[PDB]
Amino acid sequence: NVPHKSSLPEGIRPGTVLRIRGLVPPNASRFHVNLLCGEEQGSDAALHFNPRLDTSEVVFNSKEQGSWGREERGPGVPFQRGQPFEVLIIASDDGFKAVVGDAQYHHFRHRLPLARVRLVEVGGDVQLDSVRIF
Repeated sequence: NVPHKSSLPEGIRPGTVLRIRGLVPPNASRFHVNLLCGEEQGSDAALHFNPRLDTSEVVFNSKEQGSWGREERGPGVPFQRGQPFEVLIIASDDGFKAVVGDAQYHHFRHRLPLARVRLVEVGGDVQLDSVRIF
């Protein structure tokens, strides 16, 4: 329904956890979690995490200067229509580790420097219960 967009006054440092709890709606096609490097339209994306129910895949990518990078795909799709979910996106010096439910899902190594991130957005077909930056 209502998407999330918030600024990060301390950015994302190693040891920062983004926790997203919500529910994939019955009619979901896809939704996204972005870690962006600016407020402006078309800012670079250090992380684009994109569960796609319509095409049965979870895509990870980065975006620089308006261009999407190399797509990575996670193993299987740990999201289903109508079902609650919990995602941790955990930053370290080496990359982002996505935890879905009770299982480590995918390790997305940094393409852009982590220190560039200063916005998080969550949107698309998703009902959010809570978005927290720890």
